[PDB]
Amino acid sequence: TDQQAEARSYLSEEMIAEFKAAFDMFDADGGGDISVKELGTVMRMLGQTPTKEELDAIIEEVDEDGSGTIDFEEFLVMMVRQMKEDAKGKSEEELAELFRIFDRNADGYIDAEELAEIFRASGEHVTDEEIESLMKDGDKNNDGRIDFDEFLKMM
Ligand SMILES: [Ca+2]
Ligand SMILES: [Ca+2]
Ligand SMILES: [Ca+2]
Ligand SMILES: [Ca+2]
Ligand SMILES: [Ca+2]
Ligand SMILES: [Ca+2]
Ligand SMILES: [Ca+2]
Repeated sequence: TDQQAEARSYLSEEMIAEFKAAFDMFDADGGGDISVKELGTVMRMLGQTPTKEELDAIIEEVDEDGSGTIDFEEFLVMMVRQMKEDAKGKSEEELAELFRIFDRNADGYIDAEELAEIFRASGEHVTDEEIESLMKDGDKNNDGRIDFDEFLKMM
């Protein structure tokens, strides 16, 4: 499908070959797709405890031809979804802790001094004017402050 072709174009040949090796390990009978039986089996062998309904939910999430099983191109979609979700999570979680730390007076906002120290502590030389412009551009609602959602969006 459309979506399977996008997922593949996102991955290197090298990643795809590593995913095919894992897929071949789920596909216990070599038949070409992962069943409910097979998915639960390796999930339980990796210390997970899914319910049958959770096994069904996972399959249906990527099950584009309605077979009730996962073929390799569907597997690759499950993998790209997981990576992008990981990545997105890691970034927000890190920027949340950066905002926390450099909001040194704990008023809930980042001002131009605090913003200038984020950049210096990061090892990037920035000018005062650079900082004040980022402040301006970043201040979307024009209250003169940078709140968290403006911070996120700015970085
Ligand atoms: Ca199989
Ligand atoms: Ca459980
Ligand atoms: Ca079902
Ligand atoms: Ca259903
Ligand atoms: Ca399928
Ligand atoms: Ca502050
Ligand atoms: Ca603002």
